[PDB]
Amino acid sequence: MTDPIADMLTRVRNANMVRHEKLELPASNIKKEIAEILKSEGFIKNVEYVEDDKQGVLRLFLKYGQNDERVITGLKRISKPGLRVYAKASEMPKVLNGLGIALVSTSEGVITDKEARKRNVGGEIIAYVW
Amino acid sequence: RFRGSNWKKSRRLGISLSGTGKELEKRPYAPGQHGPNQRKKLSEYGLQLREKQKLRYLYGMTERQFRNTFDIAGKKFGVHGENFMILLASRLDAVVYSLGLARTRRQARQLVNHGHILVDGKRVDIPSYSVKPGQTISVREKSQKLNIIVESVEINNFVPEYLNFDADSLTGTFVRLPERSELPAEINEQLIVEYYSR
Amino acid sequence: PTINQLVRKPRQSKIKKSDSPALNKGFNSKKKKFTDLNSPQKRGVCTRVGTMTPKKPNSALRKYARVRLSNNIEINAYIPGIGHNLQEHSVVLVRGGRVKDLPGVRYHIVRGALDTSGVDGRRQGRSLYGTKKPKN
Amino acid sequence: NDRKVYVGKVVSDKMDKTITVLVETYKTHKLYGKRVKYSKKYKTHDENNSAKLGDIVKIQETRPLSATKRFRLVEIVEES
Amino acid sequence: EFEERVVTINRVAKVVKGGRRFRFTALVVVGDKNGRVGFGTGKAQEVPEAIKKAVEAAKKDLVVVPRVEGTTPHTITGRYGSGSVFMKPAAPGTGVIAGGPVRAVLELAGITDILSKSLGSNTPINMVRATIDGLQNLKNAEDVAKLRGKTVEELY
Amino acid sequence: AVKIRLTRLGSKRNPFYRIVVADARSPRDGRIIEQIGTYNPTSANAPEIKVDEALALKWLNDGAKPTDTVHNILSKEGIMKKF
RNA sequence: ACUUAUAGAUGGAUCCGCGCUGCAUUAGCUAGUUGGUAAGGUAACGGCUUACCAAGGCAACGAUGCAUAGCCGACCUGAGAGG
RNA sequence: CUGACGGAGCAACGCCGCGUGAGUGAUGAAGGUCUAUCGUAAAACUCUGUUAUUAGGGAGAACAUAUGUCACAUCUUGACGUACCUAAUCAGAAAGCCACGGCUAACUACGUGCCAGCAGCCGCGGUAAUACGUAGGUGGCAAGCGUUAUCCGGAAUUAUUGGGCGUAAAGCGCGCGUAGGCGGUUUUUUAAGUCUGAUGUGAAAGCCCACGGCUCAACCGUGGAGGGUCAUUGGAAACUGGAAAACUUG
Repeated sequence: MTDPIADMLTRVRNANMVRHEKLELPASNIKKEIAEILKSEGFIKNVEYVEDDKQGVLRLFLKYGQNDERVITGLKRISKPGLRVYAKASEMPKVLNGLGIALVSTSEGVITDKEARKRNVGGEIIAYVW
Repeated sequence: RFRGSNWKKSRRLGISLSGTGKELEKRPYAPGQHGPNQRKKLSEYGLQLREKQKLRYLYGMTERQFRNTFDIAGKKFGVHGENFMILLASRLDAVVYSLGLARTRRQARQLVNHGHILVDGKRVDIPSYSVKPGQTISVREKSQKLNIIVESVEINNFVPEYLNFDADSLTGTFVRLPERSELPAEINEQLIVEYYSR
Repeated sequence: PTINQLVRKPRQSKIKKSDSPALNKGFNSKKKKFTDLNSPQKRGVCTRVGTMTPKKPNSALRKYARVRLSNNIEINAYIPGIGHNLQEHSVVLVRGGRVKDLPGVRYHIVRGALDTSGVDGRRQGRSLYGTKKPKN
Repeated sequence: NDRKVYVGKVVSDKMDKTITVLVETYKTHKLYGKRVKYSKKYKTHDENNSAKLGDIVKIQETRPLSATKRFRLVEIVEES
Repeated sequence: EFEERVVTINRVAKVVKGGRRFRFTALVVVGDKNGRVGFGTGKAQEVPEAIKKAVEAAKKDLVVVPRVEGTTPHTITGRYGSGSVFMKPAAPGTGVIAGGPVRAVLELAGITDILSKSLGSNTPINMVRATIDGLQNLKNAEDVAKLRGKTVEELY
Repeated sequence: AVKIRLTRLGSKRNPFYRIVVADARSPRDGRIIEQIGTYNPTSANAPEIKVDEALALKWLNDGAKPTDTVHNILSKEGIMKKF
């Protein structure tokens, strides 16, 4: 339980393998950031925040689209305690030529892969969710 | 230039590709050692080496001496495939090779033996030059032209763009390096300079 | 594929050994120990002629050469071609490595090479087992 | 061009100020990239004071004025 | 028309109660120069019209390259077993790089402009699969945003 | 002790040179820190005398004087005789 | 055209730093290991020989031994890390 | 004084500057693998100076107490000091190519009856070597033929970018288990660092570039790319980081 989000990350794609949703998951202050900034793009049925203390409970409720097909086709974290890879906000890579998105913490608040390119802010840029 | 004898080369290359030829005073089908037999089939490497059969006889575009501007301007503009076919005939030995003053294929390179010496530059009795924007093979230093080169002032007119013969020099060099159209017909691009890089 | 113990403990490469280990070498007498050289060119001076019979894959007959290199060791050769140099005691230009189908021999002869010229029954080869001044 | 505030901790000591301070830093190798932390030992000195059993301090790079020792600085954290 | 280039010409026999029976294993590439190619299981003992024997039954299985303008919009190194290929966008005149009969599913697609290499395998029974999966993971310029849930111009 | 030096990479076809402040006990070739440029003493390549000797003409009161027959280049100038 | 109170300078450098490779068939650690304390002196602090005393200073992390022992604009070269 | 630096038999060692045949030619013969092939082979006519009979050969460039009063200078700088050598110019040949099928790119066969023997991984002669002995050449070539062996992208057979676990060539005798790689939730006291940066903006011949002198190639140069936290330490506490606790069901 040392990474409070770790498996939970790909549990999106390892829960919606056949587009399925029966998986309730635990919280963070970034499990108040992991599932809250891609609803910016209509990606979740509901994660509004975690409503408990002690980093509790949360319905994952992963929105699925109109072609029936994996909203999250595949997904990896490349940022875990035990894998610390820190880069700048300039050559943040091209996430499938920009087809994917990133949602991550920065060195000046909280941003996305829509901010690093136009704000020069960020630290351990995390993943490629698609 | 020649390096041997040629005119059996109807079925070796296509043809020298910028004249009339010496092809068919005979059966021009069988290329070699096939006289009572079928044709030659297709490949890519059989294709590739057919390409360079029609490169090393077409011009004196000898290997280990010509690909070089292809890789040289591989830092300059465009996928260098047709750049090459316009990088092997954008010389004053080509802006004056279609100029029609030769009767041997070697006489567009030998247009200047004692023909066209000083094209705004120093007397150079050679095949080739460095044919930059507006670069000719122009009038001779202490002469103008000879009776083996000026004997064909416009021996065939309509000689290509950037070979616009303002005559008694027998060459035209209008603008720049040449758009590779007015040169071999059945040739390709990814089978001229996309066969060489491997 | 985990990188902690990777600077704690490293990995290897493959495992290969180069070609002709008792070759590319010139044996000392002053300081008694060999030279790791990989020289382009070298000599061969003869001790016997040599021939073994049992040949399966070809199943014709042809001999080879037993030429000793420097200063007391077994060095063995073969003459790949249709030319028989019924000779010995020569001083030559070595060819390094083995041709197909002879184990343990890695030392050969260039055409000409200061000892003889070659099997003079060749005139079309113009580049095999002795062939100089050949009309092209 | 001034002189740094090198710091550290202490391990042991011998008769009449054979003093020392620990040295360490954040950095990595060029090959297989892990955040493994690393150290090397130094040579400061006092009358007898900066010494074992708790001397979290600073050190210097100056004229040593010393045998093969090198430092004159002690800028502390605390004691035990 | 399909440029009906022979893919691969393979021999097996079946050992029997007598003299074993040979055959010739083959197919044909069926290339619109738009991105798809299918296959016909012309299981037989004839070499030249196995090409035709695949032109017969090919159209059961052809799948689309969701073409971008002489290119592909996103980058791929997939494989459905072993044979893998790497694909990217590129400037529309690039030089063409390819391996086997995937000179008939890269040079015969709505791209032609790549840096495409076959990562690892490059055989008559892996190049296809390699490129097949490469092309099965694609998408047009207006549809990620819906299984996503926005408009696509909401990524940059 | 200071003397003039020059650079070397690949051309001539006209007597060329360079301006620098190397050591005295050494050859024509020398190391240059503050590259001032080069010099063309071929009386033909006028577009090559872009030498901006700013630390080479500051040896006037530091330690310098025309030597080794190089006063011809300093003959056209006159940033000396300040003492 | 001599000798001096004085100089800009020359190789350097008194020296600081990262420059500064391999052998685990070499850890219970060298008596100076820890560093303070000398008459001394090199344009140069000071275990640098000596000056006074206590080592566990080490400590299973390479103490130490230890084998080629120049480096650095060069060259073939990668897409790039550079190698 | 050079023996520092210079003047060179030049090794076809580097590769180039280009020169040793022309206007060529009706298919053209006396035909050399095959039995129409390289034959548009040939001849005998003409074209270039550029190799060769000579010649004058002065390419660079500025040297110097007394000359009169460190800016500096004349009555003071041709061994190679002859080059660019147009130069009329005859015809002053550019050795010879490999395997000789198909891949490494190649063309067929008499010799050859397993006697010699072909063979860059694949691979060939026992009575048609579309391999060999040899013979006219098409794919590359003309200062070039087969070989000599070194790391490069290729070798993705290092895995810094680009490493398997049951199975190639691979998983714990495990109760045990120091160092430490990793090492709960939330706020965190940190104000170091990353966000990145004001600055220092200290030179480069050339840099991520290009170009100009040069019979173009051997031999030189503008440096706008600041010289790579270098001469100042930062503001974002979202945190590996001087580190106060609380949560508990794990």
